[PDB]
Amino acid sequence: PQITLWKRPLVTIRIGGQLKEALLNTGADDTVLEEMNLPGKWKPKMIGGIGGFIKVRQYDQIPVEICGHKAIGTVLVGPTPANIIGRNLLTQIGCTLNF
Amino acid sequence: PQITLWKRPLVTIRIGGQLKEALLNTGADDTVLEEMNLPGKWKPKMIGGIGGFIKVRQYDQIPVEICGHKAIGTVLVGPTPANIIGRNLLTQIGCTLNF
Amino acid sequence: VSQNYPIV
Repeated sequence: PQITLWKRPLVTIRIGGQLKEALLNTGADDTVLEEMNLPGKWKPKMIGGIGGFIKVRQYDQIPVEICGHKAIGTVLVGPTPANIIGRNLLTQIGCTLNF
Repeated sequence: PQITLWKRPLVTIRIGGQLKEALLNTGADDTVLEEMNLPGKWKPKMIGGIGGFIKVRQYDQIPVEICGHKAIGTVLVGPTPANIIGRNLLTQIGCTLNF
Repeated sequence: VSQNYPIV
């Protein structure tokens, strides 16, 4: 599909058995999701951007489906003000920027 | 052009007569650049990021050439971790996400 | 209000 940028590029994703709304974010390599109680082991991590840094939990090899496109990789869970899909998963679904 | 996302989407832009490097950010509503001088009046504004909120200077109707494409719009200047090109200008050069 | 998500 082709998503314009008039509004935030929000899409539906499937993760940990849940369906959520997430923003395609070319400005981040990592994928960060709002607090959710995912099972499995994880490792502490700190991520930063505008406003500073926040603490998150890093989960690896997590299956994530984006608009019917399957992907699997690292997902960070923490107090982010929005579900963010980063380049790590965007490349997996063959997403590009075009102009 | 078509840009893949294995690497950061960095591009060269021209603003205020000076060349700079910026990141094409679909996850940003606005265009935010690191501290710099820009001609004209500006207004105080606050924006949000992954780590919280920051104060910036808002300059309106500013010409910006991105990868050879012309845009004229709002540009924010403040303590951003990197120069980013947001949706307000991405839409102006006809940028879209595709997969 | 404006939201911007670049991550370093």
